[PDB]
Amino acid sequence: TQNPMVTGTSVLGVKFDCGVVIAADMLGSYGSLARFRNISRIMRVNDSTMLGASGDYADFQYLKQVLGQMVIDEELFGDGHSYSPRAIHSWLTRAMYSRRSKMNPLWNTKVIGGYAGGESFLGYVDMLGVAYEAPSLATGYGAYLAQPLLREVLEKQPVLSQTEARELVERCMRVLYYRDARSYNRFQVATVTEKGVEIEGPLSAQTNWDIA
Amino acid sequence: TQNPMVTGTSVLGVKFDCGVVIAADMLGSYGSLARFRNISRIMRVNDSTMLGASGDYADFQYLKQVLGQMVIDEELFGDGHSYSPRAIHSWLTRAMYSRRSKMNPLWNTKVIGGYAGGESFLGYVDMLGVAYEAPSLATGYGAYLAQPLLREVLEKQPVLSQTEARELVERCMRVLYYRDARSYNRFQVATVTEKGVEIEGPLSAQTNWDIA
Amino acid sequence: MEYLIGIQGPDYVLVASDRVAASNIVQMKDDHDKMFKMSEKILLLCVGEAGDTVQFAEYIQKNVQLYKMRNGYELSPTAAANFTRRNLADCLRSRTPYHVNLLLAGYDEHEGPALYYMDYLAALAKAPFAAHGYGAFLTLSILDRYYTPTISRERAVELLRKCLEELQKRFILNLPTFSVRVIDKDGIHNLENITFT
Amino acid sequence: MEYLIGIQGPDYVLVASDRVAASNIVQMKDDHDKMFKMSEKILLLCVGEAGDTVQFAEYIQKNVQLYKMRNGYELSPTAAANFTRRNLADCLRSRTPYHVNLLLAGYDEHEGPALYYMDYLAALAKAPFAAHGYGAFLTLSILDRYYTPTISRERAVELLRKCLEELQKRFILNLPTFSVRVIDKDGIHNLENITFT
Amino acid sequence: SVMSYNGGAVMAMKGKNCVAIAADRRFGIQAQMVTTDFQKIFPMGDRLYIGLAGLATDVQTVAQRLKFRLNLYELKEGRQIKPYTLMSMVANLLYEKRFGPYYTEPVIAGLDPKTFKPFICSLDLIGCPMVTDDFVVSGTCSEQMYGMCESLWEPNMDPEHLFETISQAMLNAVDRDAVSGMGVIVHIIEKDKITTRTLKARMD
Amino acid sequence: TTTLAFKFQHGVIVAADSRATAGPYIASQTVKKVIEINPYLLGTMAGGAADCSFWERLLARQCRIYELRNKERISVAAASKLLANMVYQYKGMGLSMGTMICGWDKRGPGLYYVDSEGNRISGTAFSVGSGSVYAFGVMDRGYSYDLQVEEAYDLARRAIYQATYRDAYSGGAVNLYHVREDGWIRVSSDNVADLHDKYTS
Amino acid sequence: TTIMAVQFDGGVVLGADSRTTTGSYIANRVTDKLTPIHDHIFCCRSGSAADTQAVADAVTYQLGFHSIELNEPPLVHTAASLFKEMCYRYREDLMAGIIIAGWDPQEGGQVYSVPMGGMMVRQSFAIGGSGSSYIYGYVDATYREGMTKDECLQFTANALALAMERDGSSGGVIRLAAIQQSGVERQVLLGDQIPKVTISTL
Amino acid sequence: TTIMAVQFDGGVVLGADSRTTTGSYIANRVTDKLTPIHDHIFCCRSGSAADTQAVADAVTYQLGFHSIELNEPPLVHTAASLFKEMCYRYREDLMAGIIIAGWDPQEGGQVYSVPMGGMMVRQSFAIGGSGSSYIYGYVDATYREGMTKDECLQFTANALALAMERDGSSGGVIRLAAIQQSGVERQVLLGDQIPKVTISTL
Amino acid sequence: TTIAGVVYKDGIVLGADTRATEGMVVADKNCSKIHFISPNIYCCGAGTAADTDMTTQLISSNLELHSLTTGRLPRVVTANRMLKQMLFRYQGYIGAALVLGGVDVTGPHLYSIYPHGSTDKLPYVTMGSGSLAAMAVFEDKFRPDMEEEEAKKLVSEAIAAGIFNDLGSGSNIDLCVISKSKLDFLRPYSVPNKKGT
Amino acid sequence: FSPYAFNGGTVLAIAGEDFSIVASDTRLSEGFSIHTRDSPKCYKLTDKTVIGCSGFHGDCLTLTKIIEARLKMYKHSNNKAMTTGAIAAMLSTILYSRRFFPYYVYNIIEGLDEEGKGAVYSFDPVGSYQRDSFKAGGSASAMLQPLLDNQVGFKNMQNVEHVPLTLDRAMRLVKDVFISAAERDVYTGDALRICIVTKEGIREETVPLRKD
Repeated sequence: TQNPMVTGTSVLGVKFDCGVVIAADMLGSYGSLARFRNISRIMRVNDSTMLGASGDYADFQYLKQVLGQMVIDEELFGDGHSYSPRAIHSWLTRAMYSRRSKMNPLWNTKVIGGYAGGESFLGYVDMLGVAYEAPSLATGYGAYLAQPLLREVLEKQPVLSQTEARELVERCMRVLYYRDARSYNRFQVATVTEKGVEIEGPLSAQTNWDIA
Repeated sequence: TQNPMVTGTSVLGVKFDCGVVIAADMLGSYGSLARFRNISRIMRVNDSTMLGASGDYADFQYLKQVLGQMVIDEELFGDGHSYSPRAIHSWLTRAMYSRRSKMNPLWNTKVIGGYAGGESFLGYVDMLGVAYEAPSLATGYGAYLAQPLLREVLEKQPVLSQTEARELVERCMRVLYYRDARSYNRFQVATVTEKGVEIEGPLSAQTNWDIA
Repeated sequence: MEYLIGIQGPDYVLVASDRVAASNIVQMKDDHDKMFKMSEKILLLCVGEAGDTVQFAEYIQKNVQLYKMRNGYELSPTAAANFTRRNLADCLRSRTPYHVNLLLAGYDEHEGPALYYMDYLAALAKAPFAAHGYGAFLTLSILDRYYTPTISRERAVELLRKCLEELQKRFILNLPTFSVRVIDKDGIHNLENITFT
Repeated sequence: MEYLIGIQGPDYVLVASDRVAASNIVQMKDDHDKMFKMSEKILLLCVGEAGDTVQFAEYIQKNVQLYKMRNGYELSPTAAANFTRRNLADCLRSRTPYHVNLLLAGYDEHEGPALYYMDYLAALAKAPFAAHGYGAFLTLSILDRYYTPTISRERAVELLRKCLEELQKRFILNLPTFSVRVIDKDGIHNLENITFT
Repeated sequence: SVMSYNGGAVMAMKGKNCVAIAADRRFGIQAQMVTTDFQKIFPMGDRLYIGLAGLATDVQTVAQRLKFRLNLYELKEGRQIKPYTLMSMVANLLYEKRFGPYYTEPVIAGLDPKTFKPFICSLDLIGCPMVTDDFVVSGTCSEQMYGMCESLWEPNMDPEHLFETISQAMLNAVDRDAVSGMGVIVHIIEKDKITTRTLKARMD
Repeated sequence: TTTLAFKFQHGVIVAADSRATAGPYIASQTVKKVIEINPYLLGTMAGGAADCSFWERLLARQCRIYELRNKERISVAAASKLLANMVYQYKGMGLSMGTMICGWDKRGPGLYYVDSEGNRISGTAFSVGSGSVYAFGVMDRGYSYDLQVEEAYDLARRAIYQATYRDAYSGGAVNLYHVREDGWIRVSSDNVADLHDKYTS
Repeated sequence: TTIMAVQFDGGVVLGADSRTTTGSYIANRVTDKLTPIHDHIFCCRSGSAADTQAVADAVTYQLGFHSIELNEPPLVHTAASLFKEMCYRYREDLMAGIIIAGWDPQEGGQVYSVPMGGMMVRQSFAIGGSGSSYIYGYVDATYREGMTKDECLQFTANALALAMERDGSSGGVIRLAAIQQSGVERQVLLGDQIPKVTISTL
Repeated sequence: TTIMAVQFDGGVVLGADSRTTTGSYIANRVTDKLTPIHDHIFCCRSGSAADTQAVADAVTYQLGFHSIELNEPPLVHTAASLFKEMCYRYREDLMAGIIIAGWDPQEGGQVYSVPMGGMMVRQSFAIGGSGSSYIYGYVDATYREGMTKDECLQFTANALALAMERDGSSGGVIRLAAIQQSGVERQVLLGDQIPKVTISTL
Repeated sequence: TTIAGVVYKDGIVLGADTRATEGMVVADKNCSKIHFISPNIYCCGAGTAADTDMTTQLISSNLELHSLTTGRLPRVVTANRMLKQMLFRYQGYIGAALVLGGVDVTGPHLYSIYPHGSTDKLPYVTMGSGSLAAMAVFEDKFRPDMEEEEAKKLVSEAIAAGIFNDLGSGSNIDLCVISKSKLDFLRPYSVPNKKGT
Repeated sequence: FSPYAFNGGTVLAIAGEDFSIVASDTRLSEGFSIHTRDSPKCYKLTDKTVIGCSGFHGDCLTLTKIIEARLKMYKHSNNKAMTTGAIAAMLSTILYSRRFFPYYVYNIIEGLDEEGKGAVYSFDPVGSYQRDSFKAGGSASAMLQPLLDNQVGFKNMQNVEHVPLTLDRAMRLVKDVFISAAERDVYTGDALRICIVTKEGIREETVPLRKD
């Protein structure tokens, strides 16, 4: 796209022992107007792959359509092989690069989570074709406001539990609500483990303390 | 002013035998928003002089203040001479020109009406310093939408009566309401004769016929 | 700027040009050839942007030679001028237009001498004398003053020398040498060079 | 572009310049003076934009003459160079800055010869030889090759002639004549002109 | 402007069973004259001429393509073309290049091949045909010849008075234009004659 | 515009054309481009007509005041200096000028060229305008210091005539002056059209 | 332009104004911005008139062919998806904000937004156009779940009147359309029947 | 910013939010945009913070001197005229939209608008700021003549909540101020006491 | 230019003025702006006159073909659809504005067509540069279900108001009346202006 | 903000043996609309001097007021009225005083000289002026000049003896020239004023043209 119209904000991501948890808020902003207020910016690709995207929302929907058809078609003949978090991460990097090279990019900052083979996966794919891996992620203003807390915690302890990771995620979502002007107070939280992907409905950070 | 902010629209003017009648609507637009809806764009200078202005409203208020102080000060010593429609028309032309020559103009399109010495006066003063006289006037979009009807009538009959002039004024205000997108459906109507200036409160063109 | 001139007489079409090939504040060459012979009686002179001149002139020459080889006789100066105009105009609105200023001199077995002018917009004229370059402004009024319709070749070279001397005195460019040749009945004839050492 | 050169020897400061005064593609003059004498032993050479040169140079000269008349002795070349730099720099950030390129030659009763360079930003140097103009690029390497610290005036004029000849061959401008004069113990001495007719 | 780069001025006038067309001769570049015998009027038919003004390269190109098409037409049909038909064909030719157009404004003047009824017309650069009944102009001194023709024109004129009027108009029109002049040529298309003349003008 | 002037044995010769143009429309056809400053000086007009006229009127006033104060006439060098100084106060503000001062003093014939930029140079033959390059080609080839008055007249007329024949912004008539010891005189005002038939067939 | 649509149990209600401007001039004052895509599906148009007309025509043709060959009434979701496909393919050349509303025997009444950009979403009520920004707080403070047909008509008429009295690019008359399983209902609310809200005095 | 003021018989009510942004970052979230000009006169600030602070200070100083030398309480009209003079003199360098409201023994409570431009007007209620455009229809459909103090407080709180829930540059807490002949009343409506309006579900 | 049409009880009445300009100068005094499309359909044009001519000629040819192929009268809706589809295909670069009108088996219709391709059916409409002047008169005096003579009076008065208040219109008034039976063309219908004697 | 406007209008002067004539049209314009249909451009200066102006109307008004004031100052200081040449010279200096923000006017002074004969002086916006025999400025000057060249200058035609211009022939020429100008320029054509400066005094006449 040349100019994004309806955009989302920061997506978070943490990997703990035996799973990956990500989160994002439910809001579509039309350039400083909170136009749509109940949209879902998190996808479930297959039984071990989740995806959350920032930026343009029509681009996110197009990529949802394409990726879903791919997973369907490979699952059709059911020969015993299935796509993986890494295969989907690579496919996405290649498609983003091919779009930037024609000067017609897709305007998202996707995040891939996964859990296959007994160990977790967490990857980052920018619109220009930059891609890497890390034990934590954050896009948009989150890259300035939430990554310091995640790094402060993972410095001391390199491994967390499911409960601690979830607590950390919500503790960061609160500060994003305090300091980001495109943020909203309703968010979803997905989680992938050995049993599959689970998404949780509209949560709130009502743990606010406005002592003015 | 460099950039006008709150602006008014067309002012009309007709002179009949033994008087002058002018009219204008009550609306201040903030660039396609009808922000203020009960402001008065018509002034009464003295016992034989009226004034209505288009364009920037703060400039109109400043000129109101200045002209009022002048009339007060000349009326103080009461020596038997008073300003006239022509003297005020000239003074206004000179002040507008002096402002345009410093590249700092006043952004109005005033209209002066008057009745002294036994015959009427009707003048036009643009922001650049253009000034003339005519038996009819109209500013803004009125110069395209209402001047044709006034000229169509005054071609046949060179003189009207008070009632006919008022009927004509309201018949034109209706069409301005139909076809102008910065116009409103509430207007004032002033009138100067041998007894002085009379202003009439909020009128309406409720004679609309929307047969869609 | 480069310099070009042509003078048509009763039966000759005396022309001339310069020899400098500057690139920048420096001078790269000192004896450069701005004349392209294309037939036993047809000469073509060119100025303008580098690459364009030679690329454009060699194309014209190969097509003229091919016409002769196919048909057993040569093109006429009029046909060559019109072919040149066409090919130059067809490139004007295309993706790559040339920026050449031309002068076609010739001589034919019926009509006699001929001198054609052609600017870079591909407008073709016919004149008794012409000139291209910045020096044209300075040398167009000497030719106006001293030209004659029945001038002989002895005086024509005289007049050309006077023009070049005026350039030597009044131009701000350094153009020391000039080529000179004549096209009469007997084809092209190179002549003595004019130097201002 | 205009041309300037200076060569300092054991007890002489031989300089030179050109004489052309072009305006456009035309040449307006042929014997123009780009040297301003300011004292019995001080010369000032100038190039750059019209008006600026003369307006700037006459101001310097009148101030130097006034200093002499007040104090009973003349300024030195060093004092004159520094006064010039000051006055030129004080105009740099003002409302009307000059665009002159200078060269101050002189000779004093104690220190001997002196040659000062000064560009239009008012940065002042001291050199055994210098040059202004586009021809400086072409003539700076002949001086590098053939200069000597103990060169005599007979050979210095030889070297200057070689430089001017190189310009004649390789420049694209037409600069036919040059002024030449020497400042020794006995003041300024005009010399023979060098023409390439 | 591009159509003021070589100068030029064309003019046509109508009489009683006669037409007249005229032009100037100067050919030059921005501010300098090159020659003084440039041709701007072309004989499309027995009694059917066309005059072109504007960029000289496009004058030449359009004249040559038009001669191409008219030769083919008269060979295929078997007769000569009419003034009205020629105007439509030229408009079609000019409109084919609506984006990236020729910079030339033509003028047509002829006689009806069977009724001998005159015809004048002019077209704009894109091919808009306007037919008149008094006169047409085109060039850099259009306003000057407008002012001349409106005052001097009369209806039902003889060939003599027509020649006098068109010449007296062109002279005073181009005497006030910087990039036009160097002489004027006048064609007079009568029923059985086509008289050509050259006027003496100013050369500055 | 085309103006010329050349010193010779018998004083100075000056010539000009007379057409003025605003774009491609010829507004006027007989202007006076020689400015009679006083009985003993004269300037010439090229560039902006208003600037030319205004500043040469200022110069005439200052020359008169100099004479009244010092009981002696000013000289050509001093007058040129006064004009150049006056216009140097407005450098970069958009003036358009370029003129020639001619006269006689105790040093003989004088011929100076002042510009809007701020230069002034002495010479023996100048030429200004947009036909200057056409007039140069004839002045350079015909000029000789060992020439008398009528040969100078003919050379000047021919130069201006060919210049207006080839240039689009020049035409009309040619006005010829002549500076001698005892003030200047007016020689002729022939028109280029009546010259052209003379100079051919 | 101020378009609007709200959903009730059995169908939806549509609404729009009638003014088409050009800068500060009213070129048409009786415009009809509600267009039928099929027998039971409509769409409200805002933005560029030529764009919205062309897209409505293309979608009408495609949907008619699709339904005639599948031999059954089409779906509001199908219509919305065809609109979204076109608006996303030409997203840089077109200027169209659409609202699609209709009735199908499988889900009844639905309302879909397709803003400029080519994104799709289902909503309970939707506002769009140039004047819709002046009534966001009003539709936030007035909507209540499970309304009926007459309450929906009143709600829409009042919101549109409030938008028209403040937006300079909106006005004229109100056109309503309640679509149900029976058919389509079209009425006009002109002149003195526009629901007047009290203006502050003094 | 969303500021507001409405007039009742005996005094006026003021209100504002608390967020100060810089692009898309919240620099201060407990800002106080109501400032006292005199003992009984206040002003609401919107636009440029440095401009509005400087102008409030200059006006405060001028008005204090004027009243101390005239030996009586000043007038809301005088305060509004000093504001208008400064805003019109520096109309091209400043960025300030002010609302002046106060109480004087001669006319009670008045409300004056001075938008950017330097024009003055008296009004019954006034809204200003970046988020005020979202509640024009709401204040048009909710206002009714002759209200009381508690009804005014409720009206202002609800309007400000509706503005904050849609404008991206507004938020935080609500600060109210009812001014009367007795004195000034300041309260804060934070956290869970913000009046929630129903959001559409499904 | 000023064009205006109306729908009366049993058909249409169109009108226009007859002055073509080029910049600020009157080129033609009898320029015709009401074009034939079909024996029952006509059209008016404003804007780029070449575009109006081209578009109307192409549409007339297409409608003649369609009528020959079906065997029945053509329809205003078909003409409107063809026009708007072409104009949208060209993205507004063909600058024509049209007032198509006719009478078919369904009754009198009247459309407006704009350069980008947007259409609008109405009971009366104006276009050009005096369009606001004609629209004021129409708003002031239009009545539904009018009669022929009063429709003609109203449209002529609207055109006259546009002529006398717009600098880009004048010199004559054409009228074209279409009913279910007749097709009346009045080229010199009114002559409000006469040149001075 | 552009401080200039183009208002149309054509002026034409003609000098004779005993007389002098200035003429003009009476339309005022801006853009494509008409302000008034009766506005003169010829102003009587003294008993033997008229001035016509064209261009920008605000500058025209200011300029005529300044000239009227300076004539009175001169008379009070020198005990006699000015002359046409002194007026032309002073106008030159006045126009040059505003040379970096100039009056956008085209002036045409006319009058009698001390020796009793016509004197037309043409001006340009910045001061340059020259004594002519006829002249035309305005919007149709390029249309009027060649006709006067052919008629009063008697150019381009031989076989004629060129006898002087009587007042009758001069007035007829002015009328016919203006009629033909009105038929082709869109800026002229309401009415025609004709001032006649003669020994006895100034006279005026009026003729109607064709309306829009």
